[PDB]
Amino acid sequence: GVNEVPDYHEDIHTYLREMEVKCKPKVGYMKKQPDITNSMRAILVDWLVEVGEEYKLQNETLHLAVNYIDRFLSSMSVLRGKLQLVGTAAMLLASKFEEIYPPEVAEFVYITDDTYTKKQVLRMEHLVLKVLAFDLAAPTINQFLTQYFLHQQPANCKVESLAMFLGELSLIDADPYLKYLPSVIAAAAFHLALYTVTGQSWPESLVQKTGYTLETLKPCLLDLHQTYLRAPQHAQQSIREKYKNSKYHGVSLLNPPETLN
Amino acid sequence: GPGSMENFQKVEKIGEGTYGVVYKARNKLTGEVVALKKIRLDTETEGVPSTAIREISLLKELNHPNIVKLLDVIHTENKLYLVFEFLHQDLKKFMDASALTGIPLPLIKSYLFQLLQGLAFCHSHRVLHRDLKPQNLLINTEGAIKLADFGLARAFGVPVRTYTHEVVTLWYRAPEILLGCKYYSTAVDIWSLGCIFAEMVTRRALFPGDSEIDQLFRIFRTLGTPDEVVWPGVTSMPDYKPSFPKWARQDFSKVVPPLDEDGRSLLSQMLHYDPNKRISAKAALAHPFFQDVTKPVPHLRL
Ligand SMILES: CC(=O)Nc1ccc(Br)cc1
Ligand SMILES: CC(=O)Nc1ccc(Br)cc1
Ligand SMILES: CC(=O)Nc1ccc(Br)cc1
Repeated sequence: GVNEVPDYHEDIHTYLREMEVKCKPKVGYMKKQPDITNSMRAILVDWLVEVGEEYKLQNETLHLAVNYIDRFLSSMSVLRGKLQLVGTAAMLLASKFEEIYPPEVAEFVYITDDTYTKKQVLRMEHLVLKVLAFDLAAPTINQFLTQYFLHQQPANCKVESLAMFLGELSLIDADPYLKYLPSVIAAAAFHLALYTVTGQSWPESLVQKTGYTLETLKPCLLDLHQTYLRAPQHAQQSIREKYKNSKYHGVSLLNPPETLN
Repeated sequence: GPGSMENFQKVEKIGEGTYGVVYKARNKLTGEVVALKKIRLDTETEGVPSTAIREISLLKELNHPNIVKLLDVIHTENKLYLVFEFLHQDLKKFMDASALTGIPLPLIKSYLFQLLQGLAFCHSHRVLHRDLKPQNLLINTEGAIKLADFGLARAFGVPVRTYTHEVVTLWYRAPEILLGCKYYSTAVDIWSLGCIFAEMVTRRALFPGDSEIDQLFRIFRTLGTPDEVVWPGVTSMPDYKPSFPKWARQDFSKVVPPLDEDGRSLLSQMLHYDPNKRISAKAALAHPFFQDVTKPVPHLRL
């Protein structure tokens, strides 16, 4: 059980719940962004999903990166021509923090198709560090999902992978997922995965851990359910493509439920 | 980032490292004595080093009397200065130069108890230290000891996933790492502390191996070669080999002879093979060995 830190999991959960609030982006930042839109971000995140796949980075890394991006765009106004540079620097920081073997700076320069220089990536990397004040150990959707998974009886890989996928889909669209905390989307994701695969619901035991019920998850779950329903039609497709892979049990090929009941 | 280098006066060099030099400095406005770690960015063709990113980010979050305080981070030209709470010595230098005839049981007990407090705070905030050793434990003039050097540190998730293998200075490295375990956890830090506990008693390293296999065997020769009974899984582990010599477990009272029954009990639980049975820092705080510690808790620092 030590891999599941029995002596510290509650402490850790409590602490992540407080830091998700601290590390939260501004809900309505994109309105105050003069030259960029929810759609441009979606394109950006979708691409980072691909970079993630191109260099076999952790899903955690993707999640951190997006947190860094949204927190940056929450206080820094950015021209469309520079949005990808922010994305690149973010992915570089998330890689250095989370990855055993981060890609070299020059690989980041390479995937931006030489839009930018090594110097630009490096200077941006610092700017982001400055804007975030090195505040990089951010709770992610994934950090909550993995703890919620410990409550499955029994464990189910299709459930795990499907919840991860739904979690990822949420990264794509700031409207409406910026309004929800990681811990809540994770919950929505877990319940929807669970229900799709097994027909079961959000367990009592996670009601005890989290304080959340289907009541409190309902808004988020309604959105996540729409997103899941429409995922084949969304302009951004890299997450669906990724989750056809056997590594994730091909869960993007499962059929969403027509109702949550 | 309230500070600038204009307000500091360098006093002397106190240390060196992979990414730079540490100085003892003085805040000319407040009087505060600090340790400045300079990280050079000019030389770096890979921008800010991953070591520094973790050290800074994880230390921001860890406010605890037994963890060395990061006061500030100054980002200048191609240079990064970490400003730290200053502590005059490390535990290794203390053991070497002043504990000639020994460290008094009161002080060992006090130090071990503070280390467990700080480590428990680390684990409680999902940080593994992953390089606990006496060189990385700082002592002040007031009796406080504090975990330091978070350059090898890592924010973990629950459950943990595969992290960097071959972490921890060898002498302090837990068996599960030496056996190429897929996963490791808070238990590796405990193992380190247990090595350290023994070392504070004897003032010599418990397992001074000169390779990963010599290290493994020195451990096996001391606690016996583990089998499925003492450690379920051990024989399935990636670098476990059936041909490993099978050493009898020597009586634990022979491992650290001067150690009392309470001491031996605690130590044995810190050095359990199976990381699942190894005591946590949190559980360890309530061990009888600490019944008679009264050294008052160090203050937080701001
Ligand atoms: C979509 C558009 O108008 N322009 C654009 C430019 C860069 C990114 Br990254 C995303 C979008
Ligand atoms: C060893 C010593 O003199 N003092 C000290 C204090 C803090 C750090 Br970080 C490194 C060294
Ligand atoms: C690995 C190495 O250097 N030496 C060694 C010695 C004995 C065994 Br059994 C396995 C390895």
